[PDB]
Amino acid sequence: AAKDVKFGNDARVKMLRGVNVLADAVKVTLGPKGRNVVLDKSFGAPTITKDGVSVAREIELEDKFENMGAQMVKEVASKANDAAGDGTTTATVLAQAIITEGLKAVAAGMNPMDLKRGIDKAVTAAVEELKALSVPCSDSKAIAQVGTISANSDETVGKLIAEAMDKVGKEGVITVEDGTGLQDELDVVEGMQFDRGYLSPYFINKPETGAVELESPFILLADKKISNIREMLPVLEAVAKAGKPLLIIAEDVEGEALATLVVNTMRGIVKVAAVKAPGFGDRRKAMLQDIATLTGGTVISEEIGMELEKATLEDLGQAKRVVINKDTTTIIDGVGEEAAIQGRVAQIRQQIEEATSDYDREKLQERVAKLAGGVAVIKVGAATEVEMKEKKARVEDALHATRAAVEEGVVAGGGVALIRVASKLADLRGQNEDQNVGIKVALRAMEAPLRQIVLNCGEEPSVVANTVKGGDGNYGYNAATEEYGNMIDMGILDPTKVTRSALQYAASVAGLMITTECMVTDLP
Amino acid sequence: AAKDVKFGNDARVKMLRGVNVLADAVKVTLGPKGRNVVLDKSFGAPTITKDGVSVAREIELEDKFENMGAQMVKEVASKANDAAGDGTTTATVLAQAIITEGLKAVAAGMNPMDLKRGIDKAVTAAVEELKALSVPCSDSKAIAQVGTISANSDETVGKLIAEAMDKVGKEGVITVEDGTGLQDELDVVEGMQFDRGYLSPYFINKPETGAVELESPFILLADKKISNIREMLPVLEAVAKAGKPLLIIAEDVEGEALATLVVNTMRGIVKVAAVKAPGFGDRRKAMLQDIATLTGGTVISEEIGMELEKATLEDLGQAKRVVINKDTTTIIDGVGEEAAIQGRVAQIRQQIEEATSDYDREKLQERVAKLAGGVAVIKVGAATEVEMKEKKARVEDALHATRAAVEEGVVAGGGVALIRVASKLADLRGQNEDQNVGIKVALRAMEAPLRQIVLNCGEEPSVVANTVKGGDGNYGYNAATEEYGNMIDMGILDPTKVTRSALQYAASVAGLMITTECMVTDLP
Amino acid sequence: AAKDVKFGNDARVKMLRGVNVLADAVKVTLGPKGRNVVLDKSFGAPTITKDGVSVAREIELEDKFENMGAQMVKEVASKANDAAGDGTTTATVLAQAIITEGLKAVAAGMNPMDLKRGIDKAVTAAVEELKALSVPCSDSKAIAQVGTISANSDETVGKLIAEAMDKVGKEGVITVEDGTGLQDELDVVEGMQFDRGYLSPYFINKPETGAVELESPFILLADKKISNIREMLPVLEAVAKAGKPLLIIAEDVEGEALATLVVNTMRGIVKVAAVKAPGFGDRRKAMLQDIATLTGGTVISEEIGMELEKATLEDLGQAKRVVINKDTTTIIDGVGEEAAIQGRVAQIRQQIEEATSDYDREKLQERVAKLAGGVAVIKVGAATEVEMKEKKARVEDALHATRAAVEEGVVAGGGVALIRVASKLADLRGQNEDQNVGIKVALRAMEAPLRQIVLNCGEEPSVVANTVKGGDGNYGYNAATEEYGNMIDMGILDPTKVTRSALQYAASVAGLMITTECMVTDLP
Amino acid sequence: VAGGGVALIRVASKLADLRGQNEDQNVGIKVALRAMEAPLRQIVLNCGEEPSVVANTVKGGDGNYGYNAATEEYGNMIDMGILDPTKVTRSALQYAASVAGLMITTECMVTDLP
Ligand SMILES: NCc1ccc(S(=O)(=O)Nc2ccc(-c3nc4cc(NS(=O)(=O)c5ccc(Cl)s5)ccc4o3)cc2)cc1
Ligand SMILES: NCc1ccc(S(=O)(=O)Nc2ccc(-c3nc4cc(NS(=O)(=O)c5ccc(Cl)s5)ccc4o3)cc2)cc1
Repeated sequence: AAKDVKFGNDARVKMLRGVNVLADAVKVTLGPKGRNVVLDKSFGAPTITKDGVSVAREIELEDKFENMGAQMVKEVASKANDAAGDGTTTATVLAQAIITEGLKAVAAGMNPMDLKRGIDKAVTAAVEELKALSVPCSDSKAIAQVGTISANSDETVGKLIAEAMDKVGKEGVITVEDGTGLQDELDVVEGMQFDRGYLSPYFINKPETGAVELESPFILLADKKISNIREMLPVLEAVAKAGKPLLIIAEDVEGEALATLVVNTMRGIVKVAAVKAPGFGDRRKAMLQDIATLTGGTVISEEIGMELEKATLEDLGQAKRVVINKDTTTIIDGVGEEAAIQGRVAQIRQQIEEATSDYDREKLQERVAKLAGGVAVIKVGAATEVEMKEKKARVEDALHATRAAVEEGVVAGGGVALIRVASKLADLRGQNEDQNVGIKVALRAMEAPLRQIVLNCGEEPSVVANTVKGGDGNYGYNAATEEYGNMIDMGILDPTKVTRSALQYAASVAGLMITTECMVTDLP
Repeated sequence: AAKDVKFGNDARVKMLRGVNVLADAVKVTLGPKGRNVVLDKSFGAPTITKDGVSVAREIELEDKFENMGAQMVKEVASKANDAAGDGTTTATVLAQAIITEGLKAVAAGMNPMDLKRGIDKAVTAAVEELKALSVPCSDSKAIAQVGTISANSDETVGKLIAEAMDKVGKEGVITVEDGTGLQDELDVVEGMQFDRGYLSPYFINKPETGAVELESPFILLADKKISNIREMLPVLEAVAKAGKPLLIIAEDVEGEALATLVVNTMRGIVKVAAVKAPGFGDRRKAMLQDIATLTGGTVISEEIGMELEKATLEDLGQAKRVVINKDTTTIIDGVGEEAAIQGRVAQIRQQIEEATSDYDREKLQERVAKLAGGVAVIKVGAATEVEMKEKKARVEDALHATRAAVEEGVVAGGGVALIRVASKLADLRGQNEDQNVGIKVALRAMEAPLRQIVLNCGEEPSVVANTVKGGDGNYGYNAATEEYGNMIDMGILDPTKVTRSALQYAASVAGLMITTECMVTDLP
Repeated sequence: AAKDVKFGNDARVKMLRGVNVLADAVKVTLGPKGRNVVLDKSFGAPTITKDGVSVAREIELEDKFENMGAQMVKEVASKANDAAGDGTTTATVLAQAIITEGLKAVAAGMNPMDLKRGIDKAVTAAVEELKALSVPCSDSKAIAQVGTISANSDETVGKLIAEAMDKVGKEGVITVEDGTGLQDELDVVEGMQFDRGYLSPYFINKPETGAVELESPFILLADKKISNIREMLPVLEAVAKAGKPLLIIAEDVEGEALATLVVNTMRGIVKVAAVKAPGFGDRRKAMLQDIATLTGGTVISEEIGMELEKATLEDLGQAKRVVINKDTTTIIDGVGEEAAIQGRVAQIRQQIEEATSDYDREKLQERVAKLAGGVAVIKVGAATEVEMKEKKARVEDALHATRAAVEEGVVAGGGVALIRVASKLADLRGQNEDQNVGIKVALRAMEAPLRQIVLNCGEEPSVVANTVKGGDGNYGYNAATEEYGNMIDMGILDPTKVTRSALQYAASVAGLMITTECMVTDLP
Repeated sequence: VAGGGVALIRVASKLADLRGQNEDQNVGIKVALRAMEAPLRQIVLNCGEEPSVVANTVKGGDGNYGYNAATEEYGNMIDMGILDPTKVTRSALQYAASVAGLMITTECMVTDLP
């Protein structure tokens, strides 16, 4: 296929056009008073959304160079959201600002590598300042407070989140499932969660939020790397006859008779999901055996001669539900026997006591934690159905916010933290002049979120930015109530993880954007 | 007429294109290894020149806005040559470089006024450094050395210049005229010079150097403003029947009936020039009476009732030769009586000794100096006419260079003083960031002369610039012979006045042209 | 007017196209087998010629920049013909070849100044080789042989030339004029010649060779510069009533009221030409007084108070005929008295014998030689008028060739001396690589004349060039009869002056043309 | 051998006196020598500095003295740890020469029309 190649200024201006289109699409949905974006679905009536990621998903330009310029920003900005729970729009706005300023500097003719180094230095210093400004949130009162604030000031959601955290532990696994009535329920069911996302994104279930759920699935434990379909056929027929979902944790499902075929051909015949075996080597085998004990299944290992051709439905495991997202995978509640699971935990604890190096100690401690800890499940309930679904949505939003807060603390939101750290990092200087200009670019681009929020509200960005910068500490501006004060007290806060991740990822996007020299793409 | 108006960056880019065209045309002649420029002439064979002044004069562009830029740069750059005798090309190159960098910065979104202030501050500091670095040239031996250096190591020219300066004084009047044989001549004759240029540029005589010469002219002195042609017609007829040239020294010539008629109607029938009387008020009358005494004429004044129509040839003054240029008029050798001039000088000295204020003493003393100083005229001799004219041109160039040197000392030539003062000001700072950007712009375009000179030589400008900046003092790179060392020792030197004037005028052009926002012109 | 400016390779290619057009037009007439060139004339039938001078004169191109290239080549090439009497086509061919190769080398990325220096060094070495290779022509027999060779082996022309040079001296003045019958005549008459050409090219008389002739003219001698037409009006009326031509010898004629009027207004009513007086200073006055003594006129001088308006026909001088060309004016036969001329010559010889310096002795001796040498005039006789004019043209061409030969000897013709000196310099080296490339460019274009001559004959230029280079000394190739041998014996020879002048002028054109960077011209 | 293109610049500097039979061979030698400076010039340009000054400074040195593009410092490249096997440089030089020789002496080019 013939390629189209561009160098120098043309490549950078095409990239800038793409990033500008994407940012102008997503920046208008930022802030408590964001505008609306009319997303179009060819089926019927259009979709009105104030959500940033929903808008960013559809954006795909015509021109190939601009399309790539938008795609890189969208990709490396989605990491902030899927690693912190929010910040896609903030990361995109920061990336747009840094990219446009750096590209103008490069067009002015200054060493791009020095600019990238200066931007990285400024971002590192800003991250340190954000760590300095964080307000710790570990007590149950603070946990409940953040839970309420995230879920539109609903005390019941905060109470439920606090109860779940004190039951399963601050580092434990919490999942919110459906409910049966007005009352909400909480229970610690036995389960585990390992960080292996879906193989193919087309495995996505009905939820469009990058999630897959399988009610009463089948767990197949193939420790070896599976590539052929013929020895799958007995298990496929058994699972089809049973009708329950089928989840295959395995060493790796390759681009062979599996994966590719399972995506399209099994798209709507038997519901399935694909995840890799957690760990590697002996760790992978141990994970396989623990999952077999948990889900009541048997490990089909070729090392002792057992062959996936003969895999009875009894060898298959099953649980109440399994949730597979982009990176993690949780088993809610398997059908394993509590006595057998307890015995396995006991023997692994013995292995802990007779461990040799600290590495073995910590890995086996993780084993016993995942085994014995279990999974706490919140059963959100309400009066009507729609009330139920809306409250459930509020619940997982609050859960993600609370997890981020208890991880890295909480800082004033609404873009005030970035403006504060940018104001305090005024004396930062680099070796050469280009590094200094890069520091200036990063510092000025840290003001984009607050300015865009104020502009979305319809006020004058400059006056509000000056007033907020003139203050100190957590003093900022409430875009909702158009008043000034300590953003923490008045209920406008943000987890430190979200802001730090957004800033760092935007810096990475800008660094990769500025130092580019050539783009190769297929011609129209 | 309907106008065409442009705002913002459109005017900036048109301006930049015009200045780029003019500077690209001019700067290729810079340095001892300057290239050739072919200028079209409709009379036949083209003219091949290495003179930047002619190339700048011939430049005129089609597009009106680019023509604005070129004309403004040309007009303000020619002032450096007029004031110092050299430095048009250097001023043009400096202006182009500062202007390009400033326009790029302005397009990058910086306050133009702060940029202009920073450029002005940097230029002022560089001027102070240049004044600190200059080597004085006061003794006769240094004067002769500078004359020889400016005259391509011709010891005879330096000896002649030194003798003339010793005879007439360092601030006296020295004129170069045609000799009558092989041996050179030097003598002092009665005359005076006042800083009043020609009224109309269309008065230019045979020489292309911007000067006029009248051989044995008649001098008319009228303290009254003259605007209609009726009152001096008998004087014009008398001077026409005489056949000798006529010079107008009036209070002012208004373009109602004189300037138009004298310029257009008179285009070969006679040879007439008009200049304004020096000074104003009673000082103007004193100057006119002194001129009349020196030239043997009489003052036509309305106060005494003397009327122009009755002025005869007796009232007209006579001189051997008069030279008028852009901003200076000199009388070489009048026909006045020695006794009358001496008596008037004694009377003015008596007025000096009975003066009562410093201002009166200063003006009367400079009047006496002008009257009694005389004019030292140099006659150039050679074997044949062609070498005669070449030596005359060399002598006048060396005289201008020596006058500048004795006025303000000498520095290292070849655009090395500018790079020295640029190196010495690496730590300059301004009020804010924009002033710092302006200072950096200023101390990055002062290397343009040396880089252009090296580029004309075919070498690598960056290597030579780094090597020169590595050294200290007058150490530089001799472009003529491709070697390093002390310029003052090799005989490469420029007067401090020419470098300072070029830098200041280029800074003025850049300041006026960066802060330009709107441009108005006639339609194409 | 709005100008059009081109930089870099654009000017180079436009200039190359113009030079290529002119050289392709001219070079096809080179050699004894030159082709024909048809020049259109609006009066009727076209003109078919084999003369390169006419073709070069008629060439003018549409595009302005190509016109620059052609005009500069034509200008600097015609100087060779003016100085030596022949060699315009050879200079044009050499210039075209050197310029083509040099522009190719420059486009290959080489320092143009180094290329120019190498070309100049190679040309200097070749000039030394040519001076070493020349065969002297001093004795009368050699003079006659060269005259016959230049006059198509006409022994009568050679005998006449030898007799003329014997009678008047090798450095005397010889003129060819019309005879009165069949037998040729030769006599010595009083006259003088000074190197002052016509002031305006529009003074050209009937002949197309660039000269003017006045039959029994009147000579006006005015040491004063003339710029207006009033004061010699009575002289003009007197000369118009007389009806004989009038010749102007003044210090300088300015284009204010004479040159414009004398050229445009005078276009057939009278016949007048104007030339500058020889010398400058007191030497100019001596020249004028000698001319007045020789022609019987009187000097109109302002120093003695003599004024032009009172100059009668008695003051005017008279001669039999005067010839003026581009850079020489000669008086053939004045009407001055023999006794007065002899007395003045004796007085000047007395001044010589009482002279005190070498310069004075030299100038006075050349004055005496000019005054007392006389002019030897040759009258051409033939059976009919047409053969008469053809023989006169042959005689003047042979006279020019013989003068060049006796000035600087003779070498082998047919462009073989150039190939000899090119072969002898195969081991020339420069300072750096670019200078060596310059040498190679120079010593590859000196074969262009011989290759073009052979190509015009229809043979193979490479074979003949190799065969000639294989020989040594004066051995060469005869294009007329297609044979080899010592061409000095075979009757093909050229004066060393014409070859040296063509080489040097072509080198000058190439040097000015390689180092050209910017070009300015009016819009189309 | 010293890496970072310093070995090629060093051998090109050493081979200044190389000469051929005719003039075209000499020009080919000059072309090859000038081309062996491309790696260092391109590396310096990628770093953002001025290629000419660094190239002149490295060529003026001797032995393994070169330019460390990572730390923007001069000295012995072997000691700082900027190394390159002789095979990697020799094979690249020879193969580039082969491509240039095959592509210079080409005269005709036949391909299917668009
Ligand atoms: N060492 C290479 C080199 C080359 C040339 C020169 S030069 O002095 O000849 N010319 C020159 C040209 C442009 C600049 C420049 N500074 C910029 C800054 C920003 N950041 S920004 O947040 O909008 C912003 C910052 C401050 C504001 Cl006010 S707005 C964006 C674009 C900029 O362009 C600077 C200098 C100097 C140095
Ligand atoms: N025997 C055939 C023949 C034909 C014509 C003539 S000719 O003397 O009439 N004209 C003529 C024209 C071009 C060249 C020439 N030398 C070159 C060299 C380089 N190498 S390069 O590393 O860039 C480089 C080397 C030095 C630099 Cl400085 S840059 C690249 C292009 C070059 O073009 C030479 C001569 C002479 C000989």
